[PDB]
Amino acid sequence: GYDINYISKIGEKIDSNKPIFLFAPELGAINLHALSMSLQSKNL
Amino acid sequence: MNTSDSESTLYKYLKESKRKYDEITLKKVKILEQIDENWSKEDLQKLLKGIQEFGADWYKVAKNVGNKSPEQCILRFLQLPIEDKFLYGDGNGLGPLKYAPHLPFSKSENPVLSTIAFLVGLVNPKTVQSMTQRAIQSAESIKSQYRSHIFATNEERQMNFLTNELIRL
Amino acid sequence: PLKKVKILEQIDENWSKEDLQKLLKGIQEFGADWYKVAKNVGNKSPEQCILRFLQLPIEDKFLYGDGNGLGPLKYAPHLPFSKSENPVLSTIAFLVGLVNPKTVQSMTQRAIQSAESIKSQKEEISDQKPIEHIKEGSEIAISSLGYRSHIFATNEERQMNFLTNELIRL
Amino acid sequence: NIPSLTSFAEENNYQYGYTYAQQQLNKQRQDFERVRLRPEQLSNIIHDESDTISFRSNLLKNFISSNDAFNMLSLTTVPCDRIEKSRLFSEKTIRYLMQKQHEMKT
Amino acid sequence: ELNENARELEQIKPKIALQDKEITSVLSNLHESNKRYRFFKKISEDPVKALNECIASTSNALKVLSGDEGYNEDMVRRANFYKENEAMLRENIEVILSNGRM
Amino acid sequence: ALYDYYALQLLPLQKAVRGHVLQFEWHQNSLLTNTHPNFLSKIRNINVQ
Amino acid sequence: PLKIHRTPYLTSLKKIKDEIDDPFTKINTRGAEDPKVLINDQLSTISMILRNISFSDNNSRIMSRNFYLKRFISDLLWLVLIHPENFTCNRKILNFKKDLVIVLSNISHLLEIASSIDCLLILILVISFGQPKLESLTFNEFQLQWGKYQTFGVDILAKLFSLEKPNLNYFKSILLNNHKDKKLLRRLLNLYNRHNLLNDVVSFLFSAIPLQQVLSQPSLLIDQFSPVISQSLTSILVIVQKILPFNFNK
Amino acid sequence: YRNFMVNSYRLNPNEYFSVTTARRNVSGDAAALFRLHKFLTKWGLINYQVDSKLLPKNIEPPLTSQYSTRHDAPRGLFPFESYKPSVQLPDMAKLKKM
Amino acid sequence: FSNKEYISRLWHTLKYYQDLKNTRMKSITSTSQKIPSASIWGNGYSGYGNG
Repeated sequence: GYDINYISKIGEKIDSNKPIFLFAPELGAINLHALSMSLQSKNL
Repeated sequence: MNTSDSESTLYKYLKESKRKYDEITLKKVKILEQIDENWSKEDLQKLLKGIQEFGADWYKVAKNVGNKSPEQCILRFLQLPIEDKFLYGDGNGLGPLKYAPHLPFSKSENPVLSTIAFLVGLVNPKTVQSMTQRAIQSAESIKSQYRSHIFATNEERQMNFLTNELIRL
Repeated sequence: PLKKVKILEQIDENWSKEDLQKLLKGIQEFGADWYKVAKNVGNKSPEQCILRFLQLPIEDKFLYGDGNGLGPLKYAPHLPFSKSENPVLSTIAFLVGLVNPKTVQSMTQRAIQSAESIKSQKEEISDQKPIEHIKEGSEIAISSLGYRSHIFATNEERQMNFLTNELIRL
Repeated sequence: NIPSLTSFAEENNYQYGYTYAQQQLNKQRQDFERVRLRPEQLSNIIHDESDTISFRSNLLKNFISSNDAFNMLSLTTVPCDRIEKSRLFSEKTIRYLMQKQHEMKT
Repeated sequence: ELNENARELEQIKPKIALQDKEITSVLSNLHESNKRYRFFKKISEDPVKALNECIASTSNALKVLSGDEGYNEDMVRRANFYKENEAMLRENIEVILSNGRM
Repeated sequence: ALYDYYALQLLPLQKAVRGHVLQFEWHQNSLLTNTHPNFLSKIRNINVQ
Repeated sequence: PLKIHRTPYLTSLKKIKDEIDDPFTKINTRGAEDPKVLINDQLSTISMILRNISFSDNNSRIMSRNFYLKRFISDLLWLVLIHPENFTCNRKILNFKKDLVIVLSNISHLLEIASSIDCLLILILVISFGQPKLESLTFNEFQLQWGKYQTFGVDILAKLFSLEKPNLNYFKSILLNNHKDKKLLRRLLNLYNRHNLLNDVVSFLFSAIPLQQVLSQPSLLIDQFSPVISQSLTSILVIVQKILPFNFNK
Repeated sequence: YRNFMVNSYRLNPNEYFSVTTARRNVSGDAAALFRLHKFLTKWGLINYQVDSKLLPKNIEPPLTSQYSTRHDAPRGLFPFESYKPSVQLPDMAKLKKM
Repeated sequence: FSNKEYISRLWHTLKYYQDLKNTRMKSITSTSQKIPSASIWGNGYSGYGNG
């Protein structure tokens, strides 16, 4: 019932500008010890 | 919508509808029955009165209840069956309404598919499979009166054998 | 208690014994062309002939007269008390009007097969609920859709064989 | 360069703590294995067909290809006795197999 | 003779290329017809389960193309969802409360 | 029914926390390979080295 | 083991393109809707991280002397080849092979192969890139207008043959012929359908030497493919001189 | 031993709780106490805030702030929806009947 | 719930995320000019142990 070519054309931009996760310049000071201790934390 | 109102849209519209046709021709949510042994009726009452007292400050809420951690208060507030007695089903199926914000069906675009989407919940699949396989076998019994279903003529079987012969040669 | 005799004589609303005889003549003689069947009866539509051949009512409101077995069909909009459009029954009639009615008589025991088999079938479909007619008609419609899908599948297989022979010649 | 296998040993290399020949060999080691193992920061990052595959374009194409093939099924009101079968051979495949069968006796 | 055979190869090559064009164009149609044969056979085998997989993979095909995400709204609205998922909620409530976001 | 009304008073705030906690639970499902499945990481072809 | 899943590269590409272009596809069922796809998308992140880390001069020798990483490599290479039924998608199974070969291309100059089963699964993984035929050479030549992923395998085999310690001993005992893997190796060797392994490895190493392509059209192609040609010839010379010299019958 | 070390750190968190005071105050071999202290300080839990620093000041852009949420914002997640009431007069009659 | 509303919803969703990306870029350029601004996500750690 929709014109889904236009819907997908807009939804591509929506998926591109969606806040999924951090980018490379906005990660801050990556601490390897914090990552290595969080991987052994058996959380999710 | 008040039918007792003589000046609403409902009264005039329904009277005109029935006149045009003849012209041309309670279920209350008993919330305190969740009294499972870790909680109690007084605990649920103090929980509800505390959340009405203080909005979502769970430390004050668990303080008002007493003898329970705030995590149990938040969990029992999540697991309350408040709106389940106003929804449709118990747990056949809701059909396409189960996929609520995304409905890719149009009466003009797919008149048949929407009615079929509403209809597939009622029927049993075993009798449907039985009837369509009986239709297939009845069509085969009519048509009969190796891939001989496609290659039915003797001409096309000899053409296929000629193709295999020329390939091998 | 009177809904039972209401659907029992709403199936047989305005169909006499002579209209039934002309209907069965047009059904057993002509194959899958319901327009000439309706002209053989004369004063009825091909859709009405299909729904009488399936022993179904019309107007869509004598089925599911309330609105619990009908899940979402209660929540369907309509034109109230007038302008009767029948999406369920016209969908069922459109799906059964494509599938060669002799094999539809082979498909179910409920459908009318001869002029000597009207009374026993009318007796054996009695004492049924209005949801049962919806259930049986939707089963017949979905099975006819599956049969038509099987025919389209065999035609696509024939198309793939044609493309295979074109590949071999190339 | 092409330094050694002894320069790759753990004794001559640093570890988690908490001479001149070693500090000379580790110059050539880090100058050799950083021009060898460095990734390509340019194009030809496609690498194959199954990395630049697009889920959105295939999902859109399957949404169209299901919808029109279902409109081919239901809405086409041609009865089953009236669906005419397609030819299992072409107008050119029927000529080539008349030609080769004529030339098969040689 | 080498240049003669080279001229014959360069004469015979474009007729091979024009045949390869049609070979690929028939292979694409063979794959397209295979898709429709599979879609017409899985329906005809079971017309209630394929007619539930055809709907549940059409609205889900619209949710991804639109860009929306999340749980099913009509699933998480009931109370038995939070009773079968009793394990992850006691983790997440403590995680959000201890971090101070609840 | 006074405490039914208490349960009929604070129900959509409970649904608001049931939405944000579920949203954060969905945030726990962030893996960056469920998302774009092509994350091209790092390659290098055959060098003369 | 019941069946060594030796699917080639191109059939894997066709299976991927026929699974994506399916109407009832489950390739985007999300993460929170299924825990098995959550485990698979954690493992794919682990493999992408481990193939990303190994492009440094210090990490390539630290990852080489890491019993945990060698056990994880010998643990995944079993699962992706012998029982791949647990991985949900068919693109994840190709992507595990596509970064295991990359992470083994940077390590293998210092790798000491632990067990013989790992030394057989390395061979089957490297063989699984390339196209076979339908004795003679059982590998049609791989033309490099498709993808250079088979050129990574002929360097794993060129660097892992350079130790006469455990590497070449394990390769010798595999190609020519601590108490349960004797039963496992003798089960895996006759599940691979004498001396089919040797002629398969040598015929694959005669592939990725583009004789037909550089001799069809003159200096650019050999200047581009000199390292893969050099390492393939080194591997074939090692196999000829130090493995072939009696239980043969052909 | 663990409760002793954790209780003894949390009396004055600005001080590095050394291994030697833990060895001098509970009776046991130095190897196991050293291993337990290094495991404990590996996971935070002790000596986590010895030299603490102050975050100076945050010049906050809009929508990155507490109470920076609007009803007009899109609910990407938060799967509960707000639905449009359909006011049609036959649907009004249907709602009155149902 | 028709098409003309379902696309107008997507226009009143993309224009939100474009302003959100403008905020995300400005909060990156602020910290790159040595000004400690907050991001879409919270500030990660403090001076406690981790940096």
